[PDB]
Amino acid sequence: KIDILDKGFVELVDVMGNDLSAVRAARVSFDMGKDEERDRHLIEYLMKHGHETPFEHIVFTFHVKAPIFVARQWFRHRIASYNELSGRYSKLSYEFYIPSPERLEGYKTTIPPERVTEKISEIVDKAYRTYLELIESGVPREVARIVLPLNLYTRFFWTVNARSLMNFLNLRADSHAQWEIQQYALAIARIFKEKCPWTFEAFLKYAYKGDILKEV
Amino acid sequence: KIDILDKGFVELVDVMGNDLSAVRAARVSFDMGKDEERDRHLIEYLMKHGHETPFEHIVFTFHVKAPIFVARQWFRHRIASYNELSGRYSKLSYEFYIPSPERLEGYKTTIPPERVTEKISEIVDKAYRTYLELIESGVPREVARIVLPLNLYTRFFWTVNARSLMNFLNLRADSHAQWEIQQYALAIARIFKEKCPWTFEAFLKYAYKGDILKEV
Amino acid sequence: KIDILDKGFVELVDVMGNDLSAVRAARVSFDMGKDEERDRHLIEYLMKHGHETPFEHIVFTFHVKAPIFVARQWFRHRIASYNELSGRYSKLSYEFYIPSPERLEGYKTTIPPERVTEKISEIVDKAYRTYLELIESGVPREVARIVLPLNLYTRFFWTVNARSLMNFLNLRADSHAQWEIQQYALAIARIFKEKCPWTFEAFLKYAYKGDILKEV
Amino acid sequence: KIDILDKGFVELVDVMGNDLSAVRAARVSFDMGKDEERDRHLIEYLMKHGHETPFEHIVFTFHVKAPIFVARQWFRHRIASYNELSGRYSKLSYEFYIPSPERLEGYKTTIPPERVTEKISEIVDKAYRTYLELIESGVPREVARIVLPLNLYTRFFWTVNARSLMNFLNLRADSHAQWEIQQYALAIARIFKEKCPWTFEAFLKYAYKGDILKEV
Ligand SMILES: Cc1cc2nc3c(=O)[nH]c(=O)nc-3n(C[C@H](O)[C@H](O)[C@H](O)COP(=O)(O)OP(=O)(O)OC[C@H]3O[C@@H](n4cnc5c(N)ncnc54)[C@H](O)[C@@H]3O)c2cc1C
Ligand SMILES: Cc1cc2nc3c(=O)[nH]c(=O)nc-3n(C[C@H](O)[C@H](O)[C@H](O)COP(=O)(O)OP(=O)(O)OC[C@H]3O[C@@H](n4cnc5c(N)ncnc54)[C@H](O)[C@@H]3O)c2cc1C
Ligand SMILES: Cc1cc2nc3c(=O)[nH]c(=O)nc-3n(C[C@H](O)[C@H](O)[C@H](O)COP(=O)(O)OP(=O)(O)OC[C@H]3O[C@@H](n4cnc5c(N)ncnc54)[C@H](O)[C@@H]3O)c2cc1C
Ligand SMILES: Cc1cc2nc3c(=O)[nH]c(=O)nc-3n(C[C@H](O)[C@H](O)[C@H](O)COP(=O)(O)OP(=O)(O)OC[C@H]3O[C@@H](n4cnc5c(N)ncnc54)[C@H](O)[C@@H]3O)c2cc1C
Ligand SMILES: Cc1cc2nc3c(=O)[nH]c(=O)nc-3n(C[C@H](O)[C@H](O)[C@H](O)CO)c2cc1C
Ligand SMILES: Cc1cc2nc3c(=O)[nH]c(=O)nc-3n(C[C@H](O)[C@H](O)[C@H](O)CO)c2cc1C
Ligand SMILES: Cc1cc2nc3c(=O)[nH]c(=O)nc-3n(C[C@H](O)[C@H](O)[C@H](O)CO)c2cc1C
Ligand SMILES: Cc1cc2nc3c(=O)[nH]c(=O)nc-3n(C[C@H](O)[C@H](O)[C@H](O)CO)c2cc1C
Ligand SMILES: O=c1ccn([C@H]2C[C@H](O)[C@@H](COS(=O)(=O)O)O2)c(=O)[nH]1
Ligand SMILES: O=c1ccn([C@H]2C[C@H](O)[C@@H](COS(=O)(=O)O)O2)c(=O)[nH]1
Ligand SMILES: O=c1ccn([C@H]2C[C@H](O)[C@@H](COS(=O)(=O)O)O2)c(=O)[nH]1
Ligand SMILES: O=c1ccn([C@H]2C[C@H](O)[C@@H](COS(=O)(=O)O)O2)c(=O)[nH]1
Repeated sequence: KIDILDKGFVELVDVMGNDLSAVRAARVSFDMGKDEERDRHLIEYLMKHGHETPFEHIVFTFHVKAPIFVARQWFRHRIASYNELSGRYSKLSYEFYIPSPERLEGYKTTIPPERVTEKISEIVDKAYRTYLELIESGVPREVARIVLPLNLYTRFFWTVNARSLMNFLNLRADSHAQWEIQQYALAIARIFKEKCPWTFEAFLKYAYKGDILKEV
Repeated sequence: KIDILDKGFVELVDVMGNDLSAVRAARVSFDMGKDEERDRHLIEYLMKHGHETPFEHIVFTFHVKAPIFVARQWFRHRIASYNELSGRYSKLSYEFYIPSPERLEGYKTTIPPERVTEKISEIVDKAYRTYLELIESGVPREVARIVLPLNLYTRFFWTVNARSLMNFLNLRADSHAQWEIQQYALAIARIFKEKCPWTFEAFLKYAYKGDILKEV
Repeated sequence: KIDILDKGFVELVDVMGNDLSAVRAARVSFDMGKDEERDRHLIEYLMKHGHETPFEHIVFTFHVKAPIFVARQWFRHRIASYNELSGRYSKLSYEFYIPSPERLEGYKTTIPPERVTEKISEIVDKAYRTYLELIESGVPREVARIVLPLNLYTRFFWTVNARSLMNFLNLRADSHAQWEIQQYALAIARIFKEKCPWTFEAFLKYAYKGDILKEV
Repeated sequence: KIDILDKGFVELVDVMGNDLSAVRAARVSFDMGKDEERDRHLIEYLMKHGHETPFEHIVFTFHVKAPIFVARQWFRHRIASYNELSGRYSKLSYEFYIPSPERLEGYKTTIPPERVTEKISEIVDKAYRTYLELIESGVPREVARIVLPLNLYTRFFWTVNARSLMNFLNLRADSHAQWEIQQYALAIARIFKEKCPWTFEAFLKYAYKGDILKEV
């Protein structure tokens, strides 16, 4: 479990396989016996020559807590499975992403960073109070919730194979992606590296297209 | 172009094929010649016996304007293509879905429907004014936008084949789906029926799983 | 490992999760604690009301040995991952599916079933001898192999989630599917039932569309 | 319609959109008005920076006649739609790919190229005669067909968007792909270039990974 932003997290729930799962699929192997030099070279060969289907046989399930504006970017990754909390069927919790003053580093703002912080807190507080007043007046939850801002936290389970995960890292562990999702992608990368060190290193060396994971 | 909700729309931008596209794919036909009785029966046979791959050769592109809370449900349909306006790269417009008083029919509310309406307007107005104040103070748009509520309108192009479209109609043209997306699904159905009448009628008769399209 | 046909097999290589994986994803649960009555009812509710995305969080990897004509049907299942032996990069083994005389039960043939059996053996033997003569004359393997018949055995790893697996069972564990792939689908079903008994029983009761698994 | 190999073909059956379809989707444009300089630069920007989702809004349907060994490679492309002739439900035609003597250029063979050619013809003739004898004895077609070699011609309709098509060209219009499928990929490229010249040129310049289309 890795903490992200002020109240977010990424947690690994389950994993199928490891580096050897890709090697075994690539060879269609009967062997369930590790030979680092040979297996590692095959992983590098596959990665450097674009043969990534074998990495689809490694699968992760994560539990993620993130603001809706981050989730909407994340859920654009179609080659994966999602299940998310419903604001139709339950009351949504009072939890919002409030950027730290540091979030505005490099931006000259005509009001102080601390005042930006508090103005965001103020509007989310008003919006949640309206949500609650609507709920408490008998407005159905599926309608009441529409006044809640995009920095509201949500949670989801994400099941994804290592190939689609690498695509996600190319796009999201990268400076062009929004900073907030970058932070999530760094945590995803860290877990991927822990479970699949040979694949991760080969990925970085041969296939990774982004500009942050080689710098951290 | 069909108007939906207070400010939304669905518009057909382009289409490839028609009922005969499915028949020709099913037969792997060299013929590019219509025989209603024969072609229509083949469509019904395919539909009633679950052989839906031939309908994937009919493709639509729609332009949709809908609130974000509707779009987030819609974008869960992974077997399709989407491109959506960015709140990272442009200023988002002042346009929100405000439910009509009629939206609360059947719900006894402890405040009048008209007061629910105005309370929703009030909070979206405050949130947008905060968004603008943040933008105008030099806060990057990608951060400023997080205070905007889920009833903010967005727009997207949606490219989808008739098989995935039929899945969308099963799930969204149905009473269990949120009323707001139901309204969009009715418009999608109407366009589908216009362009593919034989497939649509066969769908309704043999494969449609929902409970509204047989009643309208 | 389950033997299929004369020389085929299905073997489970790895699995992620079990019945509880779907329940936990459906609830977006922090709990990693089994409550049969409650969890089983949720599985049945999901299955009977068409909410099958939670079953995507259960994943299998199988190693399959089957004739090419069976593999070509199987590989039409796009929502899954495959890696297969290459006849471009290695010599293919002398192993063919020869139907038993029993395979023709119900068919009056103008030559005896045993003679059908031997005529199939004879032609595959001639084709393989030609393949070998071409290989041994320096014809590249990728070209030599084109003379080999469709009953040649191949092997592949198949990674598939429980939702796509259930689709596969609907279509292939069914009398309309070719008998030879039916036999494979029965083995897949047996493994699925072993690992996911609650999901399998709910599937049979509420969602399974075929006509053999309720009869065996 | 483009002839391929000795008896194969690729034919465009239908297309949705053109270069402007991608531009319009990328901008979520209301405009249905061409501005070459501006639209072409946007296409290049998208292509060079990996933003390829807009090209998914361009869709093709092809009719392809190819040998089974080519089709089995082609059908590995999961992000597309296929419908193919059935050897379960109809008699398969006597049509086989026979390599020309030129196919063996660069390979020293211990029998003459012309003799390789005739040995392939001989075995396919024997296999087809066996197929026919089995059919004519009352063996079901789905069983009789298993003796037919992989160079048997088949036909299919293929519906694919420009993004998946570009992936197909990266992998198949390339020297590592089997020569026979390369020839098909060259024809696909030619049609793609005809219908989408700006996208094709941008693809070649910025995203194409193979080593033949820049040389022809
Ligand atoms: C910096 C940045 C800015 C962005 N800006 C915008 C924006 O302004 N508007 C917007 O709408 N989106 C935007 N996106 C989202 C982007 O367009 C993709 O939806 C997202 O990056 C997921 O990428 P993907 O399609 O590769 O992932 P997945 O959907 O997981 O697809 C994985 C791979 O499968 C293939 N694939 C899956 N489905 C299909 C298909 N139907 N056809 C062809 N290939 C398929 C592709 O090879 C793809 O790479 C942005 C993303 C980034 C990183
Ligand atoms: C009434 C209702 C309530 C809902 N409540 C919730 C909720 O509380 N939480 C929540 O997160 N979502 C919820 N959803 C969304 C739902 O779980 C699906 O994401 C959505 O309905 C799209 O369905 P789909 O997967 O069939 O569509 P698509 O993603 O377009 O898939 C089309 C078909 O392709 C197949 N498919 C595609 N990808 C895969 C894959 N990876 N594995 C296996 N098969 C695949 C399936 O056969 C699927 O039917 C709800 C939907 C409805 C209609
Ligand atoms: C009895 C029988 C006879 C058959 N005869 C023929 C034949 O004569 N010719 C022939 O070519 N094939 C034939 N097939 C194969 C059949 O057309 C399908 O390719 C196969 O059954 C796989 O089904 P699927 O598409 O549901 O599986 P998958 O490809 O695994 O798809 C799973 C689900 O995802 C969705 N999905 C995936 N991709 C797409 C997409 N691109 N668009 C929309 N939805 C998508 C659908 O909801 C689908 O049900 C036959 C199959 C059977 C069982
Ligand atoms: C030279 C060469 C040699 C080959 N040798 C072999 C071999 O020996 N054995 C063998 O079995 N195959 C072999 N193949 C086939 C290869 O492994 C792929 O199946 C094929 O090239 C299609 O590529 P694709 O997966 O990118 O295409 P598609 O299946 O069309 O996928 C398009 C894109 O969508 C994404 N995608 C789709 N589905 C998934 C998923 N489930 N998970 C993650 N991402 C997904 C990926 O981004 C992918 O690039 C070979 C191919 C080539 C070109
Ligand atoms: C997806 C995939 C693609 C492959 N592509 C090639 C290839 O282009 N050339 C090759 O000689 N072997 C290929 N192989 C076989 C094998 O991995 C490789 O030849 C050697 O193992 C490298 O040591 C491939 C295997 C797989 C699973
Ligand atoms: C996807 C698909 C599935 C088919 N399934 C069957 C089948 O189960 N049985 C059959 O006799 N013909 C099948 N056919 C062939 C054909 O459509 C059908 O036999 C007749 O055309 C019905 O008039 C199929 C064709 C396609 C494209
Ligand atoms: C994919 C999915 C779909 C759901 N659909 C519904 C629904 O249509 N109605 C509902 O009341 N709850 C729905 N729920 C919530 C929940 O599973 C259900 O209300 C109760 O748990 C049943 O006991 C859904 C949950 C998921 C994960
Ligand atoms: C899929 C997609 C990705 C985009 N990515 C970026 C980006 O990384 N940076 C950016 O400034 N604009 C991006 N844009 C917006 C726009 O195309 C671009 O800023 C200008 O139009 C370039 O002239 C993107 C648009 C789309 C549809
Ligand atoms: O960095 C980005 C920018 C946009 N998008 C997608 C997500 C959503 O469907 C749409 C608008 O996203 S927004 O730009 O973050 O508002 O485009 C992303 O997925 N990532
Ligand atoms: O009717 C529904 C309910 C939920 N969902 C999906 C959309 C979103 O990813 C998540 C939460 O949606 S919400 O319930 O409308 O808040 O679940 C849907 O797609 N449709
Ligand atoms: O039962 C069937 C019949 C056909 N097919 C697909 C497989 C192949 O791509 C094509 C022809 O298959 S054959 O009918 O077994 O020759 O259609 C299947 O996938 N299953
Ligand atoms: O060039 C290649 C080599 C292999 N394959 C796939 C196709 C088939 O499912 C399997 C074996 O193909 S074969 O090598 O052409 O026999 O791997 C390809 O798709 N392309």
